Amino acid sequence: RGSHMCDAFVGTWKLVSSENFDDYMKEVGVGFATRKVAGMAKPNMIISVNGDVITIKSESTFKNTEISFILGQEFDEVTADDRKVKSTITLDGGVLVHVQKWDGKSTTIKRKREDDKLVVECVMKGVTSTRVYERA
Ligand SMILES: O=C(O)CCCCNS(=O)(=O)c1ccc(Br)c2ccccc12
Repeated sequence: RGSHMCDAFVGTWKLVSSENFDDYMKEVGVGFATRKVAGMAKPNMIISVNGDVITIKSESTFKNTEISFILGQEFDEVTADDRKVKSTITLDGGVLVHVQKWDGKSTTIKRKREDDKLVVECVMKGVTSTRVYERA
């Protein structure tokens, strides 16, 4: 295959800043101990594309996770904080939009390229967290 617009996400990324993530996790329903340990994590994210399949891997001292998916096609995800969710990821004008649904709740995670950074915006109801990754 030739290039895909999704190739702009491809690579190895490291978390350099996090804002409001504790309050985001609170809104999501994450328990005290998990929030404290998860909040300390400075994960590496490795994104790759192979045909129609996109893979996002996260490695940290908190948890190692991996999801593989096709855009617009719902899949089962066990999140880092051990929620069992139904996830659908789509592209909207260059932005990967990831919706997680569980227990009648919903949260949206947007991943976008901004300058040389990968910016992750997590929203749960009225609460937004911004996490910024740089190339590793
Ligand atoms: O990848 C990031 O740095 C942003 C976090 C994405 C949030 N959704 S998640 O289920 O993949 C997730 C990923 C990583 C951590 Br640490 C989480 C902690 C609490 C709740 C969710 C967490």
